[PDB]
Amino acid sequence: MTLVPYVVEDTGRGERAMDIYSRLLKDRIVMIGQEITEPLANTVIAQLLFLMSEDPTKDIQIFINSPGGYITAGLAIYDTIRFLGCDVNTYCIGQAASMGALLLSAGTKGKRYALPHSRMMIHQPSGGIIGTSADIQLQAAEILTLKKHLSNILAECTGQSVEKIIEDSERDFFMGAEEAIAYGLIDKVISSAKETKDKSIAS
Amino acid sequence: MTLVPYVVEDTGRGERAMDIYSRLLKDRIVMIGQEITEPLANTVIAQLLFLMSEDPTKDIQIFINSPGGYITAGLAIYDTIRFLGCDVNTYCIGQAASMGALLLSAGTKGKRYALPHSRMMIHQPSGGIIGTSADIQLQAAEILTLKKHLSNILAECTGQSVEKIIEDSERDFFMGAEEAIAYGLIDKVISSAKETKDKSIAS
Amino acid sequence: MTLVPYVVEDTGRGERAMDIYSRLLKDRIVMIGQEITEPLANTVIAQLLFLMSEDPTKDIQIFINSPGGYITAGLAIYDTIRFLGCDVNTYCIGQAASMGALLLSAGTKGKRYALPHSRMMIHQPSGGIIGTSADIQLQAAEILTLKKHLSNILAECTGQSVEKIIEDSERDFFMGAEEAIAYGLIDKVISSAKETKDKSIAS
Amino acid sequence: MTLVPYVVEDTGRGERAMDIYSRLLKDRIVMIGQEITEPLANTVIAQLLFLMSEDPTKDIQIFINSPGGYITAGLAIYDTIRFLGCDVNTYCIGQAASMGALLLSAGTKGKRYALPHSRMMIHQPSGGIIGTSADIQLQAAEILTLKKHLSNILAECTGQSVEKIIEDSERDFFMGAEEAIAYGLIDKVISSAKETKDKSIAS
Amino acid sequence: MTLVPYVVEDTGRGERAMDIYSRLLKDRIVMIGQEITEPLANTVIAQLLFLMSEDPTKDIQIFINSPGGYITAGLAIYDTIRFLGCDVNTYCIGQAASMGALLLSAGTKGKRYALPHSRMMIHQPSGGIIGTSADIQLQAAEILTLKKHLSNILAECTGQSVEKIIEDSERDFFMGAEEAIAYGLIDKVISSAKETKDKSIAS
Amino acid sequence: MTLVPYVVEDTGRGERAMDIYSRLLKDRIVMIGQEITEPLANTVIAQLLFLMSEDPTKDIQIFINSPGGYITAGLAIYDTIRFLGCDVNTYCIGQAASMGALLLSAGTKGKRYALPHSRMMIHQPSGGIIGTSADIQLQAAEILTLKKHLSNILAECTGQSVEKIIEDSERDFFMGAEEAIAYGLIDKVISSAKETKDKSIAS
Amino acid sequence: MTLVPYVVEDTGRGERAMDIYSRLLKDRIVMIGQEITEPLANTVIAQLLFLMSEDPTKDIQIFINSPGGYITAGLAIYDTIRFLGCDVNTYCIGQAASMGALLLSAGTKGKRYALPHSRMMIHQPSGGIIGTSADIQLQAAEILTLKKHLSNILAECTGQSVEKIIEDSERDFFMGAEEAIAYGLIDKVISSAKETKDKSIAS
Amino acid sequence: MTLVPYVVEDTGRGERAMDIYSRLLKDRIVMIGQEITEPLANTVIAQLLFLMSEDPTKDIQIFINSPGGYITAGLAIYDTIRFLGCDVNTYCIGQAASMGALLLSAGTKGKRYALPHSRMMIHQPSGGIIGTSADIQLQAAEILTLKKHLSNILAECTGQSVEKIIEDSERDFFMGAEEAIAYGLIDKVISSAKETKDKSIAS
Amino acid sequence: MTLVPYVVEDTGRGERAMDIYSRLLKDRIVMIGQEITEPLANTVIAQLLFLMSEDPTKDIQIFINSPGGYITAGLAIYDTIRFLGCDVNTYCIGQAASMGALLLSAGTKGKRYALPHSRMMIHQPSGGIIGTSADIQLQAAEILTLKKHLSNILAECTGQSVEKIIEDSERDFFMGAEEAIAYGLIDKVISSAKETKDKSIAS
Ligand SMILES: CC(C)(C(=O)N1CCN(Cc2ccc(Cl)cc2)CC1)S(=O)(=O)c1ccc(C(F)(F)F)cn1
Ligand SMILES: CC(C)(C(=O)N1CCN(Cc2ccc(Cl)cc2)CC1)S(=O)(=O)c1ccc(C(F)(F)F)cn1
Ligand code: NA
Ligand code: NA
Ligand code: NA
Ligand code: NA
Repeated sequence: MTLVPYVVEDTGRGERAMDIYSRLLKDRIVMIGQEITEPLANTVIAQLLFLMSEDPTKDIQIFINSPGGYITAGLAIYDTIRFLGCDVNTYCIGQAASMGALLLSAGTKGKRYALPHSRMMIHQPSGGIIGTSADIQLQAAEILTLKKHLSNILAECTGQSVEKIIEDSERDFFMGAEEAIAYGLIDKVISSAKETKDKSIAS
Repeated sequence: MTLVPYVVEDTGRGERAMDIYSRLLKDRIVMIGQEITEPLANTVIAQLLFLMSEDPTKDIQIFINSPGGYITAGLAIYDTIRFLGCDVNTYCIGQAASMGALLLSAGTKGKRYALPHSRMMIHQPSGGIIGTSADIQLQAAEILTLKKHLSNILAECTGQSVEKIIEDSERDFFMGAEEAIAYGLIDKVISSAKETKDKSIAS
Repeated sequence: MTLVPYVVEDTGRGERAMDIYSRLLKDRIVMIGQEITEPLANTVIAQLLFLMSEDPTKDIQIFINSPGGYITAGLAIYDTIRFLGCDVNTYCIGQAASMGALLLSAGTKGKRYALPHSRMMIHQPSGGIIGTSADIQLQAAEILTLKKHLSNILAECTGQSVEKIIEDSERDFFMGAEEAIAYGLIDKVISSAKETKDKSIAS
Repeated sequence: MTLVPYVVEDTGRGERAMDIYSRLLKDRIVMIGQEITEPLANTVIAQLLFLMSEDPTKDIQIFINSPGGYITAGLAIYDTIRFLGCDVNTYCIGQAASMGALLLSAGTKGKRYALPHSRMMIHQPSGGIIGTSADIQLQAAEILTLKKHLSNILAECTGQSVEKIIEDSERDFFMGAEEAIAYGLIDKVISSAKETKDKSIAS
Repeated sequence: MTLVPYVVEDTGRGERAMDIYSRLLKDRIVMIGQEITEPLANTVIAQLLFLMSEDPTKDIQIFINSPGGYITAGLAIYDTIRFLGCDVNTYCIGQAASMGALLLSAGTKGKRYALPHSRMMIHQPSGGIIGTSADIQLQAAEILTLKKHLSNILAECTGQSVEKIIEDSERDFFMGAEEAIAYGLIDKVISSAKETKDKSIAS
Repeated sequence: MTLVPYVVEDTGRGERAMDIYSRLLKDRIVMIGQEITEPLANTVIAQLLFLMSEDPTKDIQIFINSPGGYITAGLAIYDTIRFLGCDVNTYCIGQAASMGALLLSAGTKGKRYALPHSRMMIHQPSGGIIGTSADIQLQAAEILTLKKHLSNILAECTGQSVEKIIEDSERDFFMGAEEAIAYGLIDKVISSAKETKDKSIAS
Repeated sequence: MTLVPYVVEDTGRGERAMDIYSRLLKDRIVMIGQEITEPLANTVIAQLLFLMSEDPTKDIQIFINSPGGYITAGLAIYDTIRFLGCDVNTYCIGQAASMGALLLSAGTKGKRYALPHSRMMIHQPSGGIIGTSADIQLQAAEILTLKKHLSNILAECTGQSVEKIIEDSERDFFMGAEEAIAYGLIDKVISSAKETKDKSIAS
Repeated sequence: MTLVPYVVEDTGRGERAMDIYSRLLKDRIVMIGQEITEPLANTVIAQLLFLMSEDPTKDIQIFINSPGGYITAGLAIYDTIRFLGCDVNTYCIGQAASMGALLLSAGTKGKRYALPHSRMMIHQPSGGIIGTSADIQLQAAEILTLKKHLSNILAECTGQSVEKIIEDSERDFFMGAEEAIAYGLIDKVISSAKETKDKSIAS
Repeated sequence: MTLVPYVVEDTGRGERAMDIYSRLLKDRIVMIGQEITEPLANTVIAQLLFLMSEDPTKDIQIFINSPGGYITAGLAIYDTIRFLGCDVNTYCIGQAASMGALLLSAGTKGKRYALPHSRMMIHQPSGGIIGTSADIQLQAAEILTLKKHLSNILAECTGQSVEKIIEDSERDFFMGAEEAIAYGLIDKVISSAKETKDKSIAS
């Protein structure tokens, strides 16, 4: 019973019947509240490519509540985030585990936020190289390359060494918002709207 | 099997087709009428983020009829509620158990209401502590952290000690509207619109 | 279920209500983000034939994230791509295996790109004689013609010999963006707007 | 995962929901990309009858990628195509087996095309037909009559004898675009719009 | 909790628990009470070959209540019945349609019986000449061969001409025990054990 | 779910395990406790044919609790009951509707019994016709013969005219044990062992 | 639908409960009455290896009614048949298509039989070489080796050339018992027994 | 689909129903004819541990027809095979891929056989993890250890270098019986009884 | 579908059929080859309680190939193992993770073995709520208590500190047989039956 409410308005002379997620997309807000799967990667990348078509310079806000995902889908989104020319804001509401922590740390330095009770983890809890039979088929020398990619990206994003990233990816523990700042995953804890999201009319 | 009714008003030039829940969202009314799950949390946070992107100062009304949920989803919604800059009114119609009681007590102090026959409980039945179906990855120190977060938030919201909150979270009992006022969960019992802040409609 | 967000443009008060993928199609962007099946081939060819009807000379961008597919569907899309009179840009986001690599290499020479962490393979992964239509069909001597067709097309697109393509098609390994340039599958690696070489001029 | 794309205008302000297949239908393009079943025949005949209501003289383009089908549905579409008063262009993208080859050869002589790597077969793929939820169920003397009809029609369309059509219909082999021209199934192999490089032939 | 009741007697040389159908097999009684399918034909032929393995000279009784079946399965059983060296008694209880009518008429002349209210039909009610492995159906010259085989066997068994058998196979009507004797399908109506060539199998 | 208790035996030199229904079959007791379907008729006829193979002269007891069934299956059992040479005792426990009433009245005259609260009906109840709910087979002019067969048999068994049987088959009402005696369906109401024969000689 | 009768038989020493197929296995009779799949090959090979352990010199009779199968399973059974040291008799009841025809022709030359109305085909129907959705499935050069193996075995077994076997494997036609003798598939058509346990009666 | 014929034989006078696979187990024959999964490994290891309890010195025959499997299950069986003190004979009937080839090459040197048309491959055609609980993740250093174990064991069993084993495990090709002898996977191709160990040793 | 083989024995007294697992149970061998769930624990404890009733002094061998399980089931089995009075031998074939490692280390000191390529982990790979009623019961302070119990038992069994057990339970890594000896999980690596104790002909 997943009710998907809509939005449309009369503060002027208008219309615009769209659902709630398309509305937030009008403010350049992208929601990641899934497991990071291949069908999600396509929808998020599609949203990211569209937002670059509209204004390739305005900031984009990404809100992340993800229990994990797959390396193949996460790497696709990360490369798309790096492919963008504008600044990307990443907010962690709730949990950002494994791939969620990768995309969270992939935001523009200084614009990666978390909420006071957010929890973040680098360990991949689910999906041993392949998880559910929806996303399958990874040989040997291929998971190492994807894991080597993930370790190198996390080390670059956080500022830790690749060795430390590998060691901490083996530990099944979450870290709080304050710990994640020290680790390099995020930049600031917030408790009210950081007005980095402010736009009303384009320019 | 329960029909999502639609709505059409008389703004003259604008005529606008939305369902009943999107209509209530136009009055800054958010409905929580089911278990607090991860997909529901995403919808509720999306609604909350949209309502702040439209009027970040106008009051928001949240109506809660929830048999419970998961701590991770509730903490995400609570942090989003605290993330808002405007006042939040919480109304308990029917039942607000565990996570429903958390969001109910999370409203702005003085603006937390319940109906005469409402029932409220802080005890979390079963193992509703993370995520959704499956999503049951634990370690030890993570349940301790999530329960410590919930106990600390409930103690702050209600005004009771953390020890009392933990002790009462172990008891499977409901409390009425009058008891919930004494406990600190809510502020006032109501039975009509004017029992809240009254704007003095003429007669 | 994956929420496919919708879109609303400017300068007119009306009611589009088109999704994100149809929106990108307005910019002549075609998304291939799943297995290359017969129903998918119909979608891509329909998109390709429509884009030729609107402007048969403007460039078309194809974004590819495909774990593989079937030769029967791949050959249909390739012939349609060669059937186009305009330039085709192919971008590999994530993975392009077997049929994904065929369509990726089918783009206009100089306009085949990949992202820094993309993975490409010509081997048909994890199984497959190719061909399922509620019935396998494609007897022995028919798969040979299709495999010979695929080998000849890959050799023509990449620049390698047919013998090398056949030898490399039996090896279950992926190659990175730099290796794929040397191989002939793609032309350029892409990681920023100023490092494009694509220079997306439109709208 | 599904067939997504939609279409809107350019020659005004942009408001009406058209999917990709109805869009191509506005250019009098009919897509046959699956097994020739009874529900498909109804849709195709409905499209054909509609296209005749708008212009009984405008040319109609039919694109065929079909692994086969049933005699009852194929004969119905063929009779409807012969029922049209305008010229019918048939394009074979990918595979046209049995019923696909019948409808492909049913186009106006001189306007039956195939793509360079297309494969065509007159044999009923896999097995014959008696009907399992797709051709109902057929007595003895009736499948012979329907098979005789198909043999007689193919001989007239291709120019071969009825004996050779029956004689070749038992052989499970595909033929290429060049072989199909010699056989009489099609007229020209192409690599650009309609008659290669132009909506009309030059000499 | 097992259906198909069990039985015990034959205390002479001593034996154990068998089901009811195995009991009748001890009296050389074979039951055909459902559609003549390929798995049923295998069971019946296995039973037919076993009774010939024990003593190839004692009479065999076949009781038939079959609404029809497939020609491939019926021809297999008929050839196995003709392959036997002993006399075969066929009894029609209830209905013997199409394939049931062939096996009924395949008994030794003079030992084909029916009960007073039995109904017999030569028509196959629209569908089924082959069991099929959920993959395959039949070419033209293959239905013709199977129909010729069925017509020739029925003409030989009943004594009618092949033309009349073909004509009557197109008519969807049942015939009674008296009509079936005149037709040649059976030999005698019995309506009791002690009547006619068999005076019951008792002991 | 339909627990079928088992039993173990003295009365021969063998020793063995059967369920409760197979045991009652050793006392020549046949249970009919469900709808008269084609698979049930085969089981009942198999039991009847086996009981004749052991003693074609000893009495057989049939206990009937049937809400109805189909004429094709009922006629098969009735003809098999008439095929027996020994006396058949029919007992109605609970309900005997349509086909159940046919088999009940088919017992040897004087040996058809019912229990004090049993209910009997000649009307064919809610549902399907003569055969199977989905696999349905008789065609035109076949209902006349099958209904005439049922009317003629009921008239002979009960002693009423065919006209009265046809008229009473049209009314949806049950009759008690005393009414069924007057009607001719049964002979005696019973309530103790001595109401049976139990003529002489120990057992 | 369990339709496997059991035996406790008359004509044996002792007391045992085996099903009908195990009974025929005691006479060294192996039944192949369904599609040649991988699980079937394992059971058949198990039966073949058991029969060699019991008496590695006594003849084995195999009865074949198979609509086809897969090359991998067919090759496994054929190699096991060649692995046996005793003579193998193959009987074709009904149909022996593709793999069934391979195993039929694999019997000892001079001891391959068919019934008068049997139908045999060497064409591999439908398509594929293993797989219902993803069963095994093979790369290119591996299915070719299996097809070359099958062609070479059929040519050796029948006596035809490899070229003719390849040509006839592409033609969807059946041949009768007399035609199959001329082709080399079988040796004799039969209509009466020739097996051992002859010239004697039981009891 | 579990057709598993039974047997009752000379473990005495002959009185016990066992299936065909347990039958070969009485001759110390173990069948591996399906995917090597965790439940299969438990059954096979249980069979292996039982066979060592009965006679820890008598030879064991293992027949292998396996399309592949999982590393964890294969390693478990191999360690159990190496744990045995007696000689193990491995026969490859049909296909032995990846894990099947591991167990095949794990037989006692000199006692590893294949049939003339058997196909063997060391490449894992599917890959991925084993789903041991379908809930997990598999880190880096664990796939490396499992792949290193497989490479080291295959190199020791075959005699090739670990580097060659790694290179050939990436190539999707099968090898014939003669090629597998040269490779070291097996020792002899067979077509009759061939080798054994019961006599004075050759020298 | 693994075909759990059956067994036949006692060539002196005769007649019993047990499966392979019940067979090994007669040798006081208990197999744990799956996830340690509540239904599995009941079977294992039942086996353990039976084995103590027959001989409460003879050694018991437990073979473990378990990817994990639930604490409630693991604690139940462990307490039952400690409840036994006889020596318990634990063998790790393949993998012993979390609960499997608990039961493995619960064997009598000096009699805990592993195979050369076995892998052992104390970390619970993904879950840990533990329990029943759709996988979710068991409140917070109760999972913490059960985890404390598990840490205390592992520390006592292995010899490490409780702090080290807690620290290592959070690390997702496997250790080999040699590492497990140093850690305290096991005592000896083995590679053949006769590496420990002595078994020969009885007296
Ligand atoms: C059948 C045996 C005895 C055999 O192979 N022979 C080979 C060669 N013989 C003559 C020979 C000798 C040397 C040379 Cl140079 C050439 C020819 C004689 C016997 S067997 O291999 O012992 C065997 C196979 C299978 C089974 C089982 F599967 F049933 F268990 C049991 N035993
Ligand atoms: C000790 C072993 C090696 C053995 O050989 N035995 C033989 C006979 N026995 C007879 C018996 C019967 C009944 C009873 Cl009451 C008592 C004794 C008992 C044991 S073992 O424990 O079987 C064993 C250990 C490890 C492995 C592994 F490593 F492969 F996994 C496999 N087997
Ligand atoms: Na609680
Ligand atoms: Na590279
Ligand atoms: Na009464
Ligand atoms: Na013939």
